[PDB]
Formats: sequence, C-alpha cells, structure tokens
Amino acid sequence: QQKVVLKVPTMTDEKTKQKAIEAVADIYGIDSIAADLKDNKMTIIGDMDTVEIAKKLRKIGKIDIVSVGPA
Amino acid sequence: PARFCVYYDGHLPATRVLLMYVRIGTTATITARGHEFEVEAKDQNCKVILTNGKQAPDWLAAEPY
Repeated sequence: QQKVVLKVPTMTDEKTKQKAIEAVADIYGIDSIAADLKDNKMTIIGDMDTVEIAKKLRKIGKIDIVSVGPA
Repeated sequence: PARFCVYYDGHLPATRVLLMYVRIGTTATITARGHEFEVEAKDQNCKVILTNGKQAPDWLAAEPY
C-alpha cells in the first residue's frame, strides 16, 4: 500500500487533467487518483505497481516521480 | 459500467474542477477549499457521502466513471 506523487506538466486545464488520469485509471490496485493543476501534481494511492504508472504516463508527456512511500 | 466515483468542486460541467477519482468500495480524503473531506465511494450511484455521516458541502459533486 503506497502513495505515489507525480509531476505531470501536461496537466494545464480540466481536459488535460482528465487525459492524464485516464492513462492510469485502468492500472490494477489503484484506490484513488488526485490531480491538481496548482503544482501539476498527481497523487495515486493503492497497491498498484508504480512501474506501470510510469510506463503508462510516458505516452502523455514527460512526467517526474516526486515520491513513492507508504500510504 | 463504473469503477470510480469522480469528485468535483462544482456541479456545472463548464466550470467544475475535478478533484479525485475514488475506487468504488473505498474511502479517500479530499483536500479542497482549505479543508479535508473524507468520502465513501459506495456504489455506482456515486452519492456524495462523508464518512462522519454529515452533509457534505453543497459544492462537492460526484459522477461515476
């Protein structure tokens, strides 16, 4: 059970926030996905595989893994 | 058919701000407007439900996805 914080610089409005979330929303073991335009921050909590998260978001754009740790 | 409840600040599609996707059958804490709201994504109807059983703020909206 982990909390993953990403920077997803393509999130600049509601449409691009939703696109980013859609790229990860089928990953097994996600419980929640938050996204904030403020610091282009996406927060994923679950027992999913962070490597899959990274793989799926690369098709969107250049993302950074900020943190991975216990939820 | 739905897997998440999607929570927004605002109910009008033109202006609402998406906050969080919450897997149906789980609870999650949303931070909005300077406060924390712990919601339960109960089922595909995605009623807005606070875990304390109190009325959620009227601006908090949810839709299934």
